Amino acid sequence: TVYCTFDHKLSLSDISTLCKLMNIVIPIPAHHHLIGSGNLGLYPIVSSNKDYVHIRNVLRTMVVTILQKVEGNQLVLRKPMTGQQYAIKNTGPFPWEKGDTLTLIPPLSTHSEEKLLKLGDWELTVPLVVPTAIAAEINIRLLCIGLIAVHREYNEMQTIIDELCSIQYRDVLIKLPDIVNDKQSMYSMKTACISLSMITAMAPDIVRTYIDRLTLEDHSMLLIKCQELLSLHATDIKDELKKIKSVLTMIDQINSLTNEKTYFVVCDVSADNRMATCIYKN
Amino acid sequence: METVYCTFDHKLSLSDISTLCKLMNIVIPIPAHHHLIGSGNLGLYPIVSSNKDYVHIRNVLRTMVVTILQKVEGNQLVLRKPMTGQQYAIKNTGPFPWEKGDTLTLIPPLSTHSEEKLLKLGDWELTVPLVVPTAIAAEINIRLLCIGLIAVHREYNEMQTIIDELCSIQYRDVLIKLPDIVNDKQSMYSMKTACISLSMITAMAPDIVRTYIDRLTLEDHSMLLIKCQELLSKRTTLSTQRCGQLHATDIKDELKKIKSVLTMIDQINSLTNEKTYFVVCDVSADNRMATCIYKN
Amino acid sequence: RENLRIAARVFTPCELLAPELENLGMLMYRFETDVDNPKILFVGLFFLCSNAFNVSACVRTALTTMYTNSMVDNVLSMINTCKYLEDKVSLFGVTSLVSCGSSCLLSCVMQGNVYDANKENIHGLTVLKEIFLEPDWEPRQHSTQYVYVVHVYKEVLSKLQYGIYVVLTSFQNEDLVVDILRQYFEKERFLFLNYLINSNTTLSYFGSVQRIGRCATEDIKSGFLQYRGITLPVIKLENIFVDLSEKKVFV
Amino acid sequence: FAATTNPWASLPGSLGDILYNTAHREQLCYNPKTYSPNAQFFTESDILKTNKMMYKVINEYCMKSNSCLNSDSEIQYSCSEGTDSFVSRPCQFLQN
Amino acid sequence: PRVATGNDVTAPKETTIMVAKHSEKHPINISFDLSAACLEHLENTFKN
Repeated sequence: TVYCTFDHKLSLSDISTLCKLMNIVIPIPAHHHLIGSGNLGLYPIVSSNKDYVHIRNVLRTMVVTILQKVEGNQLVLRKPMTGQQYAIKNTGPFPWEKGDTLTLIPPLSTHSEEKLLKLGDWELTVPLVVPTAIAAEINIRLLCIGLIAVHREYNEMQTIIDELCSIQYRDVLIKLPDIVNDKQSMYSMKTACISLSMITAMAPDIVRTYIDRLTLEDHSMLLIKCQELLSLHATDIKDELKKIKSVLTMIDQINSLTNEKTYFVVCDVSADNRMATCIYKN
Repeated sequence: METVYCTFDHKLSLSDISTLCKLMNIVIPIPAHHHLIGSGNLGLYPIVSSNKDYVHIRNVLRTMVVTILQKVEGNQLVLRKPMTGQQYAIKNTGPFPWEKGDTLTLIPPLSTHSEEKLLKLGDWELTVPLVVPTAIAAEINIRLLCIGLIAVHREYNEMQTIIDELCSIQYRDVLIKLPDIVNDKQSMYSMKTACISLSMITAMAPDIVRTYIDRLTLEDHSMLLIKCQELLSKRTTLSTQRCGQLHATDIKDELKKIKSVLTMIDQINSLTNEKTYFVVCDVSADNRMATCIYKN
Repeated sequence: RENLRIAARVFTPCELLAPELENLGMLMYRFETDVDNPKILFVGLFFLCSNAFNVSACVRTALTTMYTNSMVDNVLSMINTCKYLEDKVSLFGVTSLVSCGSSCLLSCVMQGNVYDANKENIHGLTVLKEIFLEPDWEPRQHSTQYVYVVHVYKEVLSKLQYGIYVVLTSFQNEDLVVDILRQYFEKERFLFLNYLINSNTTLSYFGSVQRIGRCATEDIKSGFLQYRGITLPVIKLENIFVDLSEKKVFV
Repeated sequence: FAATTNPWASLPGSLGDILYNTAHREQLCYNPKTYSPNAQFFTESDILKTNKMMYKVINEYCMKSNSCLNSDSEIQYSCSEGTDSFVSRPCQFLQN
Repeated sequence: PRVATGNDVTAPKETTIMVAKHSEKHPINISFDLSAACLEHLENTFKN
């Protein structure tokens, strides 16, 4: 239990907004029994350069809590234990099909201003909760923006970004503007580049043959699309096992790049789909 | 709440109640949608043999809620779902022996159609995932991928004996034959999305890494540049002879190549890892059941 | 009463546990064996830190003199003739209740704090001082740290040499930990990007990290162990909620 | 009075059956979000499933037809087949 | 119940039927929050 106290008296509109906002994950860095206005939420970091991946890294470092039982200016945050059941109100604009794993993502800046809190040069920046599929999708897009923006053209950076950025998952359009192009993608691409070099050097003889053998036997239309992208074996089988194991491990590494740690596992969903129950903590 | 009650559609025979009493502890995967019928959405019968991909099978088996049988009533199944970090008891189903401290996991059943098919109640049956150690799970994954790769391959006069040497595995003096034979497709699982995606990764890697390493080394990288020169030059010693297009590529082309090669990895996310569903603490006598703890 | 800790009774021949029959709280390793009568055989952390490459020659020969008999010589030969290390030996837990019989009985804790019974003198994990390092942005950041064990290999032109590291970090996230470990380990990593192609031994990575469990920041204290007068500097974690997780490899 | 009134969907391998059958859909990947209403009519496995469900369950209710004052001792239960038929009222019956 | 004919034969059966019926089980849960302070002051009953 972490009690928050803002030291500043809030109005009835503020207590109505927090009553609307009850049962939401808020991350804290402090790990004390007491927190205040300075450490609550994500505003004490989102003034430093506003970089999405920077917020993502420190948000990985943060310690997550659940809002509970606001008694006026005092604000209970439960520290939720491992694998126990907890009720979460959602903020991500999604339809939230049950049983999927959930991660915790930096807030994608919508054009409309937030109505959560703005009080005395301090807002309540709440990070969103998303499914792991669209989380990995966003991380793919981050890595891809760096792969393209290491390459340099004039009036083509905008041509890549405006086509790529607006994505749709479960009838929801989101976008990520103003990428600073830091070297974050360069390191997290550099180990990918290393691993793709290893996939090249360690990939077996069966597999790139397996394309041509599959195509020369039979054909399918998605195989013809893969062909568009494309354009003796005398008992070496333990070597083949080892090479396929190495290629699989490189794919595990590049998957561990774009993967985000699942923070929640959904069991029951309300019909309004504002609150859902989970049984997980990392 | 803590437990789950399933109700069978039909009454149970005497041999069927005897089968459930033989199987009174087992893992059962259930989907997230709580279906109260004891014939629908339990044991994963509705997922294999109705929608089969072997990446879909591995994905859904990863995402399903494991739940262990506890007690059989006169009509209903009592199914307790595990809490993480606590002890439970598992009766042994897999062929491979359990020893103490082993990490356990759930692989899909090697579904030859010669099994005894534990329940068979009017076109509905019960197939359980095999509780198996983790090194075995990696090994069986790689052997199944090897069979699915070399099965499509033609004009090998050694094809029957190399499929035999793939299907023969051995681990702690318990042999099993892998059912991925000469492609009867009883349950071959067909692994076509998996094999095409693996070969797209091993296909798209060298030219995307070539288009990157041909760029921006005016500073001393000297840790990736010459390293990737050696890495590319071992496997492809003769590099870029005919050139295909003679080096006229698009920024959108490299965009699409990067996006596809990063999408296929998160498609083969299912064959990426295996999670330790159980860490067995002690093994009971005669290796028929074992008390374990639950993780993930 | 109440316990809530998870233990396992253990039979191991008494030759291998030479100082670890005296100082309670040590990491233990499972070593499966193709010999069918001892299917599993249990290995001391310091016993494998013998042929770890991090350990300097003085500490290595000192604990080799703590670790010289015929049975240990044969077991070290078996470990060296194993191709890789990390899945022929394996992490197992923390020592409590040495019995020292003929074939000695060991309790070993999987989860929870390290205590036999009656909850007097709750023991702690004992790590050799050479074999750990804390790569982090700020050392001992705010509060309690997660303790991980990392196996790292090295290749000096003949064979593979394994190396045993222990990291202590405030980061819980395994992705953040492997991202700071690649920054620590990049040099020998590029050496293995050279090596793993020309190698034919079945391995696929540079190292792997696995969580032991929680510690407490104010409960880290220095000291030494001594067996037959061999003073050996150790850093003793005091109260440990043992929380094993999966192995996470990195190349 | 005619045998079939269409040889372009009643025949095996006709254009309708190949276009809207799942057994011949395996050679062509597609957007799964496009819900075909005719994908419940031409597919072999699903119409076999509906025919055997309807036949076995009309057999069930014919077992349960007679009163227990005259028939034997047996429980009576709807067996959720009606709930499986609600969505599929032109698809259990295949009637369109 | 039985209806006596009297013409040719009365249907002589006892007609006692056993009817086996199974039992379904179903539990019902509540959460029921409370409060620390509400619990402490109500419990104390100190009229100081």
